[PDB]
Amino acid sequence: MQVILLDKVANLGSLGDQVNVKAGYARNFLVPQGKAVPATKKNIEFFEARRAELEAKLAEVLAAANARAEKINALETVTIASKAGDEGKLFGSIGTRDIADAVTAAGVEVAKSEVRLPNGVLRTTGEHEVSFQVHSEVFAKVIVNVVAE
Amino acid sequence: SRVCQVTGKRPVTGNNRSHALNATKRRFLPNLHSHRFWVESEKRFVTLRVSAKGMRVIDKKGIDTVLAELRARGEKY
RNA sequence: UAAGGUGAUAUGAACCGUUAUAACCGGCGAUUUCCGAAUGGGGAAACCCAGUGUGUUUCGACACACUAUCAUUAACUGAAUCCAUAGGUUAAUGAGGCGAACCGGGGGAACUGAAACAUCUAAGUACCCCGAGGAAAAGAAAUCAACCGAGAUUCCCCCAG
RNA sequence: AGGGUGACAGCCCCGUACACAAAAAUGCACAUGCUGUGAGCUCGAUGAGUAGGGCGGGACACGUGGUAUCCUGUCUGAAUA
RNA sequence: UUUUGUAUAAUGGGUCAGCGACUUAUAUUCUGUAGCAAGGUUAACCGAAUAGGGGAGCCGAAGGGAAACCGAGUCUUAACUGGGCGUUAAGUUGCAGGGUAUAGACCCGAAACCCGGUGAUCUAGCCAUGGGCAGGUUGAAGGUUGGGUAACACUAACUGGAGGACCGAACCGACUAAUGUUGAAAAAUUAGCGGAUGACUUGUGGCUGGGGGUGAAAGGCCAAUCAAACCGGGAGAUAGCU
RNA sequence: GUUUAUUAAAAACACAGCACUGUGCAAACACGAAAGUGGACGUAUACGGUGUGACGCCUGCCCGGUGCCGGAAGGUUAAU
RNA sequence: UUGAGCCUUGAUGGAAGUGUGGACGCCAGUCUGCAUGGCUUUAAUGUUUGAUGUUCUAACGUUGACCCGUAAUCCGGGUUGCGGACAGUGUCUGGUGGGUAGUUUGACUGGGGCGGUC
RNA sequence: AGCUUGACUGCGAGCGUGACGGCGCGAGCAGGUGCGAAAGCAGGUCAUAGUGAUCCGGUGGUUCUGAAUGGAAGGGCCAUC
Ligand SMILES: [Mg+2]
Ligand SMILES: [Mg+2]
Ligand SMILES: [Mg+2]
Ligand SMILES: [Mg+2]
Ligand SMILES: [Mg+2]
Ligand SMILES: [Mg+2]
Ligand SMILES: [Mg+2]
Ligand SMILES: [Mg+2]
Ligand SMILES: [Mg+2]
Ligand SMILES: [Mg+2]
Ligand SMILES: [Mg+2]
Ligand SMILES: [Mg+2]
Ligand SMILES: [Mg+2]
Ligand SMILES: [Mg+2]
Ligand SMILES: [Mg+2]
Ligand SMILES: [Mg+2]
Ligand SMILES: [Mg+2]
Ligand SMILES: [Mg+2]
Ligand SMILES: [Mg+2]
Ligand SMILES: [Mg+2]
Ligand SMILES: [Mg+2]
Ligand SMILES: [Mg+2]
Ligand SMILES: [Mg+2]
Ligand SMILES: [Mg+2]
Ligand SMILES: [Mg+2]
Repeated sequence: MQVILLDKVANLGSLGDQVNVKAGYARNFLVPQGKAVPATKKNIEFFEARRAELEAKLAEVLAAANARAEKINALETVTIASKAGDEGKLFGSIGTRDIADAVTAAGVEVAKSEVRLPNGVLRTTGEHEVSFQVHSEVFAKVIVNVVAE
Repeated sequence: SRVCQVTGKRPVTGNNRSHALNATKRRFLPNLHSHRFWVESEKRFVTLRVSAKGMRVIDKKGIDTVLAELRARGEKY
């Protein structure tokens, strides 16, 4: 009585791992009450065709837009800027919709503040290349041109 | 009828044989148990009078298949 | 088929026949009370008592048919529990009991033999029990052989007391 | 051949050898029709709580023996040309 | 007939007639007999059917040794001066007979063991439902009233109607004797006898079944029988006995 | 009161009474391979087993043997 | 909780001063950690493997109560309560076991038994 | 009393005594041994009791056997329990 698992399950559980439990626990509780299944060999592939068509399939299906920054490897046209101030230095900040303004016509248009650098955002030269939230892994690269008027 | 619904197992006859080697007619008879099985395929407890082994069989072949027999054999369940 | 006939003890009576419906023989039909598996219920076999449908210039009542159980199927119904199962009625099919031996299986003695007796024997006999056929069962190698080969099963003669 | 006929019958009677016969119902053969039914080729697949094993019994001419082979009540349990 | 021995007062037989016990099958050996003879003979089956075919096989012509093996020899033992068993006599297949073996094995006969049935119409116990006990005695408790006590106690009449209570027919039993004992009767008759409102008695129907029932217990009773019923089967049990 | 129906009716059996011993109820015990059932529609003032056998006065010693009851050390000890 | 193995972080194989429990410590040491201050002898966990104990519930028991099939003291399904991996049963196994069963329980013998003998 | 292991191994003409199973006596042969200068004597004890068939099984030896073949198990043979 080996059986493979469905839900978690205390001292063995793991949503699909290969256990070997006492027959009773199974034909008396685990199965007929949905939680496991006889390891009927028919099954050890039926529930291994997933461990491959998933943990090696849908974990690769993620990789189709590398870095997401594809042909944007040469920065983007500077429509406007991101502001300035302090007669030479910097003074103004980025409203909850003001890092786009410059790169405001490139990719798809949005407007949200998934802030990444919890600092007072350094006030100097201008053009900088950090990262921003493009996804739970990758990054992106562009610059920032000010406006003289 | 001490008879295992899934394996056919009924009682058999034999001798006892002492040290003296004395034959005495006797019976071996199955370890039966009549257990309440869950089906899910039928949302119900079909409750067969099985012999362990009979049990071990269900535990392998599966109940829908064991109940598949019987149905196909005549038996009630 | 026919010139004789109506079985016997068993005559007699009243009759039927003789060239084709006397009788006799044979094929196929009809009729086939009651009891008996017996099956509408019951029951001390050959008896008692029903329900439902019918049916009568006298449509009271009394005659006629159908109503057992079980199994497979089907239709219609339908709980605890709302679906669903269970249950319920109805219908069509089938079974049921009897009977020689042979046959397959389930179970299985003892006297007796061993010059007592217990392993052993009698014996897988007698006997009970279930099932089937004209036969049954068995059967086309995970069989033998022996370094050559054979080629299912069944039965007979040998091998061999 | 056999039987009967007032005693022992080839030739008295019934028979016998032989040669023939059925409107009907059936048996078995074939030749056909009906309902089925599947045929042939290629490419596959090739019988697991099974084989084996411990325990207890039973079958094998074999009485557990040094005892292979088979069946299985109980507990277990493979390989896959 | 049995016996050391039977006229024996030991068995058996009333008498006649009919019946009534050493068989059959297959092996196996020996004798007789017949064929063929270092050979003899076929089985099943085939069949042109008592022929013929079939020589599968059996016995014999070669023994010794546990055997490997050797071989008119061989085994024994290192080997035997030797020793044991063998070489020197024909077989085989029918037929009849004499024995044996396996079968009921010359015929009849147990008490019994085992299997499967039939019996609680007799009887034991129990269940249901019904019936019966003439007549005559004794006179418990309780009650009433008197007398009694301080009041109870106590006490007398009467009332009452208990009891595996008394006597005694019916009914149920069965202690004694005689008769009977090829009976009137396979357990009685007669004269006496115990119980007789009770653990009583009886009708109808029911339940319990054989290593079982039931038993106020005798091993009693279970259909004229019971230390294990009756019928049928195993079964021609076995019988070193008569 | 019962008994050997058919050779024994008794001093035998039974008896009320006594004791011992089992049983907490799905009781013990009993029929029964089981199911079912009696015990009991009872429940320890009950139900079974055993012996004694109204009643009166009583019922002593013995636990080695046998039997039975209890014992969570050790010795010995089965399948496995 | 507990016997034993493996994996590990602490024992055998960013200095000096103002400060602490346990200890075979060669008999009189030094340590093993505790604060700070410009492959083999040792303790806890993760565990793997058996033993013991609590509890759980989900097999299994219910000769409690109820609902339905059902006008039903059977049965079955369902609900609920109590119990519970115990009890019970199958196989195997040691013990007890005249309750039952099959038998044995010699011969000689101045009858038999006893004695005696073989 | 001295030296010793003849309380040897294979055999055995020929006799006894038994229904039989068996038991007994035995010179002589071969090998090899002890004692004796030698002839020679020794196959237990003056003789006659001091015992237990067969089966099963154990132990040593021994290829005799050994189920396809080679081995092995088991069987035989001799020794002994
Ligand atoms: Mg009728
Ligand atoms: Mg009827
Ligand atoms: Mg006997
Ligand atoms: Mg005998
Ligand atoms: Mg057939
Ligand atoms: Mg295959
Ligand atoms: Mg005399
Ligand atoms: Mg004289
Ligand atoms: Mg005389
Ligand atoms: Mg009566
Ligand atoms: Mg009286
Ligand atoms: Mg009288
Ligand atoms: Mg009187
Ligand atoms: Mg007596
Ligand atoms: Mg009688
Ligand atoms: Mg009889
Ligand atoms: Mg017989
Ligand atoms: Mg006889
Ligand atoms: Mg009296
Ligand atoms: Mg009498
Ligand atoms: Mg008398
Ligand atoms: Mg009592
Ligand atoms: Mg007494
Ligand atoms: Mg006895
Ligand atoms: Mg004698």
